Amino acid sequence: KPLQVYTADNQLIAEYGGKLSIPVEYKQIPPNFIHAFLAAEDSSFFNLSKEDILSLYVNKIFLGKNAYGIAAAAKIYYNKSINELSIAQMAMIAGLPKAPSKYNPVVNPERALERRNWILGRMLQLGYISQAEYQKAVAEPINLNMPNRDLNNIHPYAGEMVRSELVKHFGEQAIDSGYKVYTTINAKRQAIAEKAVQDGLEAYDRRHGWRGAEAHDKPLSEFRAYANTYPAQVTKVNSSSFEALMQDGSTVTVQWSGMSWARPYRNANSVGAAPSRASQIVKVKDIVRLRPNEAKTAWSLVQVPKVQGQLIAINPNDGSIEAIVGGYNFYQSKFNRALQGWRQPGSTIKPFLYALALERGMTPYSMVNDSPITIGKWTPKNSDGRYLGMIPLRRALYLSRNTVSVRLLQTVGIERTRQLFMDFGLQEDQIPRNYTIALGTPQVLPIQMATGYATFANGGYRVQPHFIQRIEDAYGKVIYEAKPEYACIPCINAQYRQAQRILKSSSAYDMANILRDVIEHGIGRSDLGGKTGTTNDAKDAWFAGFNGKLVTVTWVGFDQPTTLGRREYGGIAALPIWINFMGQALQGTPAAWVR
Amino acid sequence: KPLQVYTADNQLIAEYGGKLSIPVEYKQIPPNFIHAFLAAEDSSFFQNLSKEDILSLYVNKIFLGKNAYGIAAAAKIYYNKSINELSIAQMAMIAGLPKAPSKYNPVVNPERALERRNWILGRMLQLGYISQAEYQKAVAEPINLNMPNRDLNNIHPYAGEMVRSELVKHFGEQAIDSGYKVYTTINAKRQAIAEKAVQDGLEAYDRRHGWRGAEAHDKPLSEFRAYANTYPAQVTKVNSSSFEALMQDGSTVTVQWSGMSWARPYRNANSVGAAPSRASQIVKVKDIVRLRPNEAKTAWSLVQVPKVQGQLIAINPNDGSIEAIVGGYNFYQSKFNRALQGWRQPGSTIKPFLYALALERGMTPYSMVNDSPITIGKWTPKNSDGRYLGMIPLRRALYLSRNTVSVRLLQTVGIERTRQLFMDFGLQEDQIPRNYTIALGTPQVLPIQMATGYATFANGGYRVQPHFIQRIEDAYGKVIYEAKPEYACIPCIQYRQAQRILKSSSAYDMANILRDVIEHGTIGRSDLGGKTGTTNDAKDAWFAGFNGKLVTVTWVGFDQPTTLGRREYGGIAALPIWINFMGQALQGTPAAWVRLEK
Ligand SMILES: *C(=O)[C@H]([C@@H](C)O)[C@H]1CC(SCCNC=N)=C(C(=O)O)N1
Ligand SMILES: *C(=O)[C@H]([C@@H](C)O)[C@H]1CC(SCCNC=N)=C(C(=O)O)N1
Repeated sequence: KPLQVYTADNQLIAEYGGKLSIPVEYKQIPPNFIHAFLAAEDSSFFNLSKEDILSLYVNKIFLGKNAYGIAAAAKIYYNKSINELSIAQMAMIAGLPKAPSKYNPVVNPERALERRNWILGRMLQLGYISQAEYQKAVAEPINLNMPNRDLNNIHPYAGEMVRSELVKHFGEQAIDSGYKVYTTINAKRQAIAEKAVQDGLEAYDRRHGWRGAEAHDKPLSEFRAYANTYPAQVTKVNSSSFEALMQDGSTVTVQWSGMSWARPYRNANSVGAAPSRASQIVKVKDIVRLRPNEAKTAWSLVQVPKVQGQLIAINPNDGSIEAIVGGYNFYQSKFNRALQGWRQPGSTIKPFLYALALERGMTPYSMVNDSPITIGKWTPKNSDGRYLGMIPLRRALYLSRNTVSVRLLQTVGIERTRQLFMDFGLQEDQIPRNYTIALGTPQVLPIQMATGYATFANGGYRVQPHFIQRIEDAYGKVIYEAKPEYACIPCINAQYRQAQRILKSSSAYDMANILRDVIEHGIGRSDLGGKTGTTNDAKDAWFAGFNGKLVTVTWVGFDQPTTLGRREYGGIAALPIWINFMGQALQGTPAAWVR
Repeated sequence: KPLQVYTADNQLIAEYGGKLSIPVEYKQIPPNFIHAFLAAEDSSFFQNLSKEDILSLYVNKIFLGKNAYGIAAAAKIYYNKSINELSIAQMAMIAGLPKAPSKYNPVVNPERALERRNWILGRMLQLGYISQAEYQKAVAEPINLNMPNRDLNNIHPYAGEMVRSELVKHFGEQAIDSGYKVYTTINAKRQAIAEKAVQDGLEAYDRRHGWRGAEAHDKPLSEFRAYANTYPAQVTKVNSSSFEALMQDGSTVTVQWSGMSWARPYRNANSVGAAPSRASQIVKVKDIVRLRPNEAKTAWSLVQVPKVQGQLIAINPNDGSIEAIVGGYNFYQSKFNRALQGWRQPGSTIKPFLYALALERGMTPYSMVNDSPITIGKWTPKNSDGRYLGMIPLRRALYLSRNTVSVRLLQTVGIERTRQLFMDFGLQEDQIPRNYTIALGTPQVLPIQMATGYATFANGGYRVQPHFIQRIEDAYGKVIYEAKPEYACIPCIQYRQAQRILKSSSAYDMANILRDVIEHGTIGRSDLGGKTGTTNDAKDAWFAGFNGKLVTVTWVGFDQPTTLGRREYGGIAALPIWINFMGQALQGTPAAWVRLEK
């Protein structure tokens, strides 16, 4: 009866176990277990009387860690049936009822063993166990063999998105429901996004160079495989090749072509010279990451990036989350950068403020002033330190001119913009009450940016991102069906709630065409528009783009902001991920621009 | 549907409420409450449209802390309200709980609870769910907890608590949530008698030992509880012959000289000071005192909550049914149950067991025994009075509690046979040493075990098990447990035969020795047997006694082993409680004595 997660293509991707109860008939209980409970307590005034009353609770008793009853405890703690438990394990379970958190083997192992051994000592005294049984049982370690009750190995960020969001809003009882959650996640598009982010971050990583082995003279057993990287121990180093021991005991050779890319990393802005020998890259006893080819006939030295990234893709008509990638790989941590990654948008915020200039009567052709500006003490300068004078609004956006954005902010007013940013999705207490908000200094989430860019793809409507299509109970009854706010109700036909208009149709179409011009003046599609973003000191690289059927926002940055390096702008780091995802997601679909 | 506790006459004495859920129709929900849940988190991705639709699925299930599952259970548990009676602030408070019911709990962390609630109220304002007028009112509003008590145990507190604590001790908190109906062996008439006998008995000792001063001085009056017909008061004015005191209801009373003239100061366990002549000698302003009213009211008197403790345990000798149980002076003073958990030395109350084993080996109440000095290795046991009686009958040695005779009998019987019998009534091997001191009543015992022991004399040599549950009924009235005890005599009541641990003649001869000790060595009844006990330096006062239908054990002493005083003995401290109880418990019952069989 777990919480089951499906993709929009009816594939089960995840299963989340809640409170567990596995009832057993009383005659199925090994004698030593009942004895371990009979000996858990000093005295009973209900010794054969406790036996009759134990029979009424043996299946309901809270045994910590979502375990209700003896069988669920055997399963949760040891992955064993009640038959498989040892004297020591039976006494460990028998000691938990009194205080399952104070006596828990997971949180208090010391306190737990004190309790277990005493019960064993009291089992010995009662004649329940032999002296030999007691001697082994007391000497036995914790032996916890806790199975994973969170099956999430297909599209990890999609599965976790469901679990984590349910738990945040409805608490842990949300899992205990046994519901089937049918998401808006497209499994093909999700598989594409996962591969694209992985490739994008590795491309960035390799050009920034080899940072050395992740560990030296440490046990290989202590490392784990992920993102098609396999831990290995270097055993032999040759002039052009090295030998490594895999986690299965097999010895592999990595030839020159497999490691030659390994120029040493110096900093974000510097790599050393191409390596002239294998000895400059690896040491014997080093823990490296290898990747095989499809045939497994050749191996290469690979590297997990230190840089991070994310992708979020939504339908601009209804806000359906089609694909979501929260980091390089889910094994690293459960942290989802699309939903929780607060970062500065920089220039990706500019189309929002320029669309507000269009609301006021300006056209993409209207002349704007790119001349020096000073407000109070602050002198907003341009990233190139140049001033272009009278230029068209569209050129000013394309070139991301800070003085123009600052001047546009005064002409349109701060509150009017803050309100629009709030309309676009953005958080009220995250949007400052100053002029820096024309530069993309407020913190945003990639999902908010996707939501805001949808206003351009949909004709000026505010959509709300959503991941649930429908929910069923365990019996098959549909208990929830998504009723999103639609930008275009007749577009579903190719139904009920109409989304609110946040921009004039003409402002949205004008902005969409500027972004299309911005994309075409750098794949084989004429229905895409997009905007790059780079924060100060290249701490962030963004790409926010779309067609009329899909909005995609990509981001690249370090979790602890450090520069990505000069040369690492939006169009260089984030855009290739977007291009790779968009090109494959929109492959063999007609042109879909704005209505 | 709570855990229900019943007396043997099918009357409800306790209700223990566990996990609570009061489901509601979604239309019955105030919109402001739904809005509070919408303002609880910054971002919803299921402007909070879809969360409102999904909320309905979880609204009656969400764990809200303190056994509350769903909104209505939370409104009841925290505020003793229905959802439609909650203020905007209280709605914001509950909506703050789902994320971390223990990190935001108003009981556990009131500052984190307040911070979270105000954030939610702030968001309700920003989102336009509440007007600034509503917001300003709501943030200034305090926590205002009004938590009802869901553990109802105000009739026979030690009886109700026995069930709750014992079910939790063996089965954990799931035992309370079961909703089972526990039909106990407790006799309500007798339980009521037991409570008063212990209270009267302890107040009698306490008084003889003098006024030890107010329980507190310059401490908040709201931190004290009324119990055992004693009400905490704050002394506000001290006159020459009287004193004024502030009661918890907010009223002020006057206690005249009559109600405080008794207050002789406690000097030590053996000394009481000079009778007071003025109020200042007894009380000071800001003192926290205990007062007692009357049958109606009119007059209040200065009373004293005893430092000394006691207990009473009454069991049926045929099947071990627990009829009456008092764990201390008052359960509201101490939750601790001394009958079940109070390990103490029995002293002379263990002697009848040893003397019964000597009768088992062929001696009679008349066999001559030597009360004379003895040395067992490096140990010389002495008689408490430092007197030696020479050659005397066994029964005189038992009545007078001759340690030297006890030691000689232990040599005749053997330590092992003695230890085996001690164990036959719940005594742990670990709790009984393999030495000659066991004859002097040195092992630590529980009153419940001594009661079980004395039932061997009352029943004719059989081993019975103390039991407090007759049957268990599920929430839907089905009998899910029926007690199957071991009966000493089956025709006497209907299946299990109890194991004989003592020869019929030994049990019967001991019973008559105990009857003699009670009729000539100290109630209008002749079917009674019993033995007093007084440990060294009077650290314990005991009285174990019976008739053929009821075995009662009473104990008096300080929880921290301290002398009851030179002059205090079992016969003076524990025996009067036993008397008061037995006389009243056995009223209108025909004579009931022990049966002999060859
Ligand atoms: C927007 O992202 C910023 C803006 C906040 O200053 C500018 C900077 C760049 S990159 C050009 C760097 N200057 C070279 N001398 C962009 C961009 O779109 O990435 N816009
Ligand atoms: C039993 O409790 C003890 C025995 C084990 O020593 C004796 C002592 C007394 S009191 C007699 C006065 N002694 C001091 N001079 C009793 C008793 O039961 O009261 N039995």
